[PDB]
Amino acid sequence: ATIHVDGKEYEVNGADNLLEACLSLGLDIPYFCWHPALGSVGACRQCAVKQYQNAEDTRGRLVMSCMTPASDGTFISIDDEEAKQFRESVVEWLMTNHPHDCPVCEEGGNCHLQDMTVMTGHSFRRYRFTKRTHRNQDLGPFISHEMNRCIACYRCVRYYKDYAGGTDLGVYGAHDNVYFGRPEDGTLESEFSGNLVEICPTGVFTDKTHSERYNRKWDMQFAPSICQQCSIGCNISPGERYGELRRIENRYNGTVNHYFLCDRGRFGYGYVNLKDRPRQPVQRRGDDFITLNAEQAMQGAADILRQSKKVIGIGSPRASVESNFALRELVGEENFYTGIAHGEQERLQLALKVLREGGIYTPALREIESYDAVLVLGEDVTQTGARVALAVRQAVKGKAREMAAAQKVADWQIAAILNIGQRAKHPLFVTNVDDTRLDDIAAWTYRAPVEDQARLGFAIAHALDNSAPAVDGIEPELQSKIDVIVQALAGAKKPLIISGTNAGSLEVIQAAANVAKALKGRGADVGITMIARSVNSMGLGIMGGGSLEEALTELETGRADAVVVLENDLHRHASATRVNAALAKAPLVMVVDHQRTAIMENAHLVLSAASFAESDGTVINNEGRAQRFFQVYDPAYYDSKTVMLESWRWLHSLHSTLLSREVDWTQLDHVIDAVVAKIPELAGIKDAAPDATFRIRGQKLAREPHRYSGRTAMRANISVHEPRQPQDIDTMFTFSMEGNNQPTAHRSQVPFAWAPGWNSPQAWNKFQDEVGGKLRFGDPGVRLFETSENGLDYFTSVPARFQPQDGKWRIAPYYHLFGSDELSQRAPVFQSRMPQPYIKLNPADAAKLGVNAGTRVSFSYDGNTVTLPVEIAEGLTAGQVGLPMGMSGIAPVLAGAHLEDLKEA
Amino acid sequence: AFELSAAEREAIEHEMHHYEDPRAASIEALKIVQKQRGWVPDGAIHAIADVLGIPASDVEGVATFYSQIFRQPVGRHVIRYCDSVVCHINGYQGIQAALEKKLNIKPGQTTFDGRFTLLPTCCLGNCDKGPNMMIDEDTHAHLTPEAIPELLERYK
Amino acid sequence: EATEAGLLGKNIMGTGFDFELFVHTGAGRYICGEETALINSLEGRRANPRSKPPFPATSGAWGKPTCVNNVETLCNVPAILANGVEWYQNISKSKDAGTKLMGFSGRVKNPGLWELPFGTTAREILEDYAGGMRDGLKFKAWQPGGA
Ligand code: SF4
Ligand code: SF4
Ligand code: SF4
Ligand code: FES
Ligand code: FES
Ligand SMILES: [Ca+2]
Repeated sequence: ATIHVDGKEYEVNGADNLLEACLSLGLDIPYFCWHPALGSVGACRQCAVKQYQNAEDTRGRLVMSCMTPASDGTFISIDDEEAKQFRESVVEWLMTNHPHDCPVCEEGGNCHLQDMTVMTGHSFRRYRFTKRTHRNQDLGPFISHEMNRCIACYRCVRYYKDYAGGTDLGVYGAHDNVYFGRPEDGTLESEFSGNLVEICPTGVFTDKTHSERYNRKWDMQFAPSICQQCSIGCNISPGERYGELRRIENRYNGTVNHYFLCDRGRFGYGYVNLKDRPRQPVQRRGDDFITLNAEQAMQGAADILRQSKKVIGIGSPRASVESNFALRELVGEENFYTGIAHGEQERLQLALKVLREGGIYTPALREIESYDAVLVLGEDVTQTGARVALAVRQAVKGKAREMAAAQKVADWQIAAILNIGQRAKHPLFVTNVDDTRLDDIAAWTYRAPVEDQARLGFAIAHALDNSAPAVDGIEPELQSKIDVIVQALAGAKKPLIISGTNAGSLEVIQAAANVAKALKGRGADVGITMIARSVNSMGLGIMGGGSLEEALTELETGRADAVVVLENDLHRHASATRVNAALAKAPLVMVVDHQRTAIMENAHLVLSAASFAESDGTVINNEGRAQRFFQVYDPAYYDSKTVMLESWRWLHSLHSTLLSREVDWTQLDHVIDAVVAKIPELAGIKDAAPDATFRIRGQKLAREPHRYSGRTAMRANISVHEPRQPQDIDTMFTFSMEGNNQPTAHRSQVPFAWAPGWNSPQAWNKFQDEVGGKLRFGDPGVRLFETSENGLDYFTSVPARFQPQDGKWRIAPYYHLFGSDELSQRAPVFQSRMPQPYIKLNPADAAKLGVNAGTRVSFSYDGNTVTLPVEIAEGLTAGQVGLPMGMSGIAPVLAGAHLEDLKEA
Repeated sequence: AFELSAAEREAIEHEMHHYEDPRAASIEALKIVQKQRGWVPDGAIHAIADVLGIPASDVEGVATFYSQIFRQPVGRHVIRYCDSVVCHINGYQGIQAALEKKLNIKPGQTTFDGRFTLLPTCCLGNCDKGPNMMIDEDTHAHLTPEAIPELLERYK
Repeated sequence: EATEAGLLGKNIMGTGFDFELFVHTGAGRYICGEETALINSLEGRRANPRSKPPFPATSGAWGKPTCVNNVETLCNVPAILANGVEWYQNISKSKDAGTKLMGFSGRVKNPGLWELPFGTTAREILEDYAGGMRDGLKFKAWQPGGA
């Protein structure tokens, strides 16, 4: 199809919208109510152009660009007199009742209404009457509400209801006293409410975490990084100022995390600006905690490691590939232990086996939305990694999209699609120990013990293919729903199976692999996704190594007298008393970390590592793709006594001082070469981003905008002499604004989206070849995984039923989004969002114990009787007890374990 | 502490039977609650959301969208005088001044007895019969300012 | 009365056509009269209208084909199928066929509502059926349809 804009020919798509066709060509049409991921409505009338019938026409007709199809032979005009003055009138009407509080507003240079008011060229005011006001609401710890700034373009309610599936936001009121919010005052309980900050083109929904310690957009030093909070690895843009990380924004990537984050990754950045973090190397003798610089710490640590008889390195699933490899080179391969439990490592290894050896394609986050029937086995997807759950919601809405496409209505008008749909949902079958947040859209929810979910998966695989092992003891009332799932998955063109290592059982992974293989046997386009625990747990599994238990036995046995723990708390993956005894028995304990953990006490040497804001590194997604995160700022720019170096830098210099008695502050690309030369299966990590000697037309890329203010007074409170800019020799980025952030630049990684006339987060559409699609010049991160030619075998190990036993209790994980991450609980803004430490009991189990809901109970684990308040779980089963993993005192490895002495306190 | 009565719940379920969706019965459920208790309180929104299945935000949006769903406590009798054009030509300002003089209130306000609530109305649909005003499902036409205290004193 | 007398129910006059009728009293908004906003209000939503060219005739209430017709529109059609077709075209010598409930309103001698064929001049209605202006009014303006 071809169109004619201003008497100029253009070749656009015919099946898409005219507004997005014009915005894909680099043309500027103002818009408020249209979003590339939310369809098109007429809540504003901002995208008005003048359409003609044939080539020779003068009068025209004012149509909406977002509601006109971009069919073959259209003749539209954008910048004629009538459309321009009508759009000026529309911004005048929207700004007729708008508060005069732009300098005291949170948006400022991030506001879309400012850009579209300037773009339409409306400066003079002739409205002399009174304005309109509304009362504000308390939306929780993350979203500040300022309803007076609203222009009623309905984008927030459309996202929150249609896209996010939330039940909090909504439209109230009437003609002009319209309202967008909650019916009462309270916290937005959806896990995607943080996307309302950038979805709203005005300052209504703003970031409270960025409201505290606020700076403008041009004052932010940005970097492209990867969210370290769970395994989805959503591309983020952290931006800092004055030496502290201030706001994480969305970073566009049309393959993973196009437009929307989750609340955990959006608001769990508070742990990197804690004032109790290690900033300098600290060494203890007796009770004296003295402070060294980098060189003395390396010399002393190399001396003690040389005098030791055996060194062991305990890596972490939160550190980068470079840091874990640097530990793997500091210590031997024969003694290098991944800091995870044996069962969790086994689950991770079999999940990796299903990924890179199951012969079955694993989809990325964007293409989850194209599947036709989703079966989630064991995983609380909406609470562990919620972005896959949002993509599952979109995949469920794909059936309404298909029914609309059968009636030949265009795909960009979502109102007609939702009209045709009317609760027509793709089959979603979620299994969990209790209720999920996906139960409102799921075709069926299976509340059962974890072994029963595994047997359900094995029964599904057997009924889909008789070569799979059979299950004995299935009740016919459950066999009917088994048959329902079987005919739902068999008739699906693209079935999707979701599992993960957080389920706490090997057999759930086995059953999910069996179901995927049975669907692949009958010629279906089945995909599988597995939600891992941490950001780089899959990379640690690819790297491999022993478990944490083997390291502990090596510690109390006495075979190893030196331990180097890289960025691990060591209480989440093993019991606290055993780890404490093993570390106290060790003559030398080194802890390379950026968070003040519990094991840093009685640790003979502490290296102040760097977080994702202050380090460069590579992390592997749950799907297997290896993306890389860049340093945001130099920690030594302000208060230069702190060194705060990269973890791989610390370990490489320690290895160099161990070998040649001299330090070697190496480069990132040297470590990348070492990884791709030593580990053959990690050879793809030199394809995510180019080297540090990569320039677009001879210049680097700027971390900060061209209007970065206050350069000569930023450090003036401690030194009036302006220091030299920090030199970034590791990567392709410069720490000043003397770089390149042009949208038409041959690169894949963008620190921040800014275009002239587009100062909002809606400047990402200038950085893409087509808007709402993939990013221009490719996408960051390469897949690193190829589908095997042949699959695995049918896993014959089918577990038995869960029989409750007297005097013992099976522990079931719950995995809250705001409280089951080690780096998220340390954020001061999350502490009001996590629930109180609780324990769930069945009504029958509570009646047997005689305990009423809300009162304390006492249970003993590792010889420690702890008291927690109970609450009644209707969906839980008898003989089980429920716990929130990841919390303080409740390790994530406690899932699937036993419990004793549930006595009332 | 809102609690739906048995008759209200049976009426809501019976209206739910008439449609393809309980969401279609949301508006009639709000009208049933308004008829029974004079107005729709804050807990009634969650009660309708619980009996139906739709979110409470949708129920609140429906309750605050339509004009004759009162979310504030009103009097025992709602006076609804016509604000439109034909009643402006026939004269509604005289009867509005008469109502304001008799009740000593403003439109949108209620009397201190909790008896009358004065409100304007979009249109009564009885334009050919002079000025129009509706009190408690009873329309009144051919109105004059001098006939307002007589028409007001026959109500409870 | 219709569902008592065999009408409006199931197997109407032995035909086998099942049709049942409801009355949905609105909660009061002027926008609800628009057909797409009528559909949205009938579905118990906020009565915001919808966008054409997806029409109610192809996708209306709950995604099903519906049509919305006025009371007068549905009330002329029993006369068409009870009296005839050419009779309906031959009651007025104009291309707007049928009869319409015309009538003047607002400070006239006889405000009311009269059924007249199309092509009747407004001066005829005002000076004959409505009775014209009262003693002292000069008729400076009028609207064909109200407001
Ligand atoms: S609150 Fe923001 S997103 Fe919602 S309608 Fe108003 S301007 Fe649009
Ligand atoms: S939302 Fe935008 S236009 Fe409104 S006060 Fe804030 S900066 Fe100004
Ligand atoms: S889904 Fe996971 S990776 Fe993505 S923003 Fe949330 S916590 Fe971060
Ligand atoms: S962008 Fe709002 S009318 Fe098109
Ligand atoms: S103008 Fe008042 S009844 Fe219509
Ligand atoms: Ca660096």
